[PDB]
Amino acid sequence: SKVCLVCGDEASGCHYGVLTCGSCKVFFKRAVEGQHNYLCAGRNDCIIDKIRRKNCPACRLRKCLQAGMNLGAR
Amino acid sequence: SKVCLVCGDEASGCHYGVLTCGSCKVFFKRAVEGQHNYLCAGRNDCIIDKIRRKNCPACRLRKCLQAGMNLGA
DNA sequence: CCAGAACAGAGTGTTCTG
DNA sequence: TCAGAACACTCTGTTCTG
Ligand SMILES: [Zn+2]
Ligand SMILES: [Zn+2]
Ligand SMILES: [Zn+2]
Ligand SMILES: [Zn+2]
Repeated sequence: SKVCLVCGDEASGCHYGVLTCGSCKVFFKRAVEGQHNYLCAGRNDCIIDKIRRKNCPACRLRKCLQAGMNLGAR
Repeated sequence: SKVCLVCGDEASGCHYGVLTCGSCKVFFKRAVEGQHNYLCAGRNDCIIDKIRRKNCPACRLRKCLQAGMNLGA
C-alpha cells in the first residue's frame, strides 16, 4: 500500500510529479499559486505527518519542493 | 497601546488574569475546557506571535499557562 | 472592563468527473 | 492512470451582549 512522500499518509498516486496523498496534492497547487503568510515557528525541520501536517505549511511546502513537485513545463 | 503577553498582538484587556489579545483569550478557554489533539511538530519551543500563533496550538497553550492564565481569576 | 455568546473566516481535505 | 472543481469541516478570531 503506497505512502505519500511528503506527509506519510496513504497515497492515491503520482501528483505533479510525485507520489502523494490527495491533501498534499491540493495543498501544493494552492501554495504555489496563492498568497500566504507561511513562516516556520520552529527550526525549518518540522515533522510533517498526518496528525501534524497542518502545523507548519512552510515546512510542508518545503517538503513538496524538495521532493520535486512541480506544475509542469514553464 | 499594550501588547499581548502570549502572541504579542494588540491586547484587548486583562483576560483570565493576563494581559492578552482577544484571540488568545478564547483560544485558552477552548483549549482548557474542550478536547483536542494538539501535538508539537517542533522541539516544544515554537515561536508564538500573530503570524505564527495558529502553527502550534500546543506551544500556544503551554505559553498561555506559563503566563499564568486561569479560568478562575 | 470583562466573560461568554453569537457570528464569520482561513485553511484544509474529500468526493466527484472526464 | 491524474488534474481540477467545489462542498463541508475544524479550528480560529471578531463583533455583540449582559
Ligand atoms: Zn501527504
Ligand atoms: Zn516548520
Ligand atoms: Zn495573543
Ligand atoms: Zn510547538
